[PDB]
Amino acid sequence: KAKLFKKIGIGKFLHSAKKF
Repeated sequence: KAKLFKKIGIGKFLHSAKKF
């Protein structure tokens, strides 16, 4: 089940993940 292709600004977001 994977339906969420509606965002492209998660790039820099993935960087905040490396911070936590």
